[PDB]
Amino acid sequence: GLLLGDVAPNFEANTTVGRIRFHDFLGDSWGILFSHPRDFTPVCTTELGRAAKLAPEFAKRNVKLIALSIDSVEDHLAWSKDINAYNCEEPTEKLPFPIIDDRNRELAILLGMLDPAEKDEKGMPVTARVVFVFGPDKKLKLSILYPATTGRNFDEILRVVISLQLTAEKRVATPVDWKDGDSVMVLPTIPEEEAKKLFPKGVFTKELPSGKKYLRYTPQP
Amino acid sequence: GLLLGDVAPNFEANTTVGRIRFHDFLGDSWGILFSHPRDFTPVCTTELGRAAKLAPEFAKRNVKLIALSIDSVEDHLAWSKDINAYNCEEPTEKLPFPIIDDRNRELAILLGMLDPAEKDEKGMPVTARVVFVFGPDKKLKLSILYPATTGRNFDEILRVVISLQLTAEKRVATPVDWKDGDSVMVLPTIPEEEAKKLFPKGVFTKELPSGKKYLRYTPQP
Repeated sequence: GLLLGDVAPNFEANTTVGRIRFHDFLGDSWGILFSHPRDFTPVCTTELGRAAKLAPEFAKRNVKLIALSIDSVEDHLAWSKDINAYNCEEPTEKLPFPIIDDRNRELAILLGMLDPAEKDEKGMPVTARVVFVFGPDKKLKLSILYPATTGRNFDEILRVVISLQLTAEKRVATPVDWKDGDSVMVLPTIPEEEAKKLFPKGVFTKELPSGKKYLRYTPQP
Repeated sequence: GLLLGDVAPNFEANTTVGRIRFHDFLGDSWGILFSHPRDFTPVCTTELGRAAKLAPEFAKRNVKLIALSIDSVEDHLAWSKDINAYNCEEPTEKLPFPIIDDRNRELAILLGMLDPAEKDEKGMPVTARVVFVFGPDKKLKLSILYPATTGRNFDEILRVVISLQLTAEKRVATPVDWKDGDSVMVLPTIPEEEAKKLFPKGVFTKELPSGKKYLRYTPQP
């Protein structure tokens, strides 16, 4: 597995563009490493095709995507023609992000990207649907662990990406169901002095039974 | 850390409903064990308040929620009075769901819930925004890990529960960004003659440059 303070290992692995070092791939950009169970599968095809459409948005926001499965690069390159066909693009071998060959399930044990009750006909447990979000400083900023049966929300991946990019920029936080542009919460350890000088668009605090002044809203900084 | 197919640690803890045991709480019901940084916090107020409004839409689906902070049951109930006030109801120290006490931090280094950045006034790490979807078999079905800066989408936590429950009933899988009601995907293992009897509503296939027949859609069974 991997915890929120851990560092993405500079692992070496083979992809659809060749072998790479992890950190060297990222360098000074945010990284999204997501894994999918098998290639030539129906939900995975939707998932990786949804990604390929979102790669422009993830790009201009300084994020690099990269895929991973147990299937070979021989397949990855061929499946991309189907993935491209799904998106009604010209069925090339080229995707806007890479896919890692994890033939031997090395970094899938390293990172805990395994599945229960899912394996190949060869009798080997496959990947699951994980998404690791790393920051420019190579640390784990977020992670989700989804089942093989349950597909992922990529509109949710983009949402928390803007947050992580916003909450690190400003001394704010994003509440539940927060949509891009909605009001953010004021970090509760900030006094009304430094606060009003940070958010000139105003800080708005509700009053609650215990008379604490922590519930403070403010428009997007 | 924690992985999929791991039986939920049958712990005992003191809560806002008493000291109870984990499997004894759940019993035979799907369970969502979510955490939160700290009580009296602007984001976690939006969170737990949302979780209390959504509580019936979980129990309708046989899902009992339970929360967890590093705070005292005294601080919970005084905050639970501020929680219900957040959503404009009777400011009682009562919620739809138990909140777990974990000051001694036993369940936080065990479950991999510790947030790297955020800590309490004494220098000790506080919980992160973790969610543990456990099946009725006590085993882990889905997990998400979020920082204290970025707040969870509970509409999505509801999204995955519905799918986890359909996907354990019918032999399908939900694609990317799937909403309740929408068409699902047919499992790759299921051959052509079985896919007709299993799904009498039409099974529609996407023709792909590979030439295989995996990308098959079907109405929600």
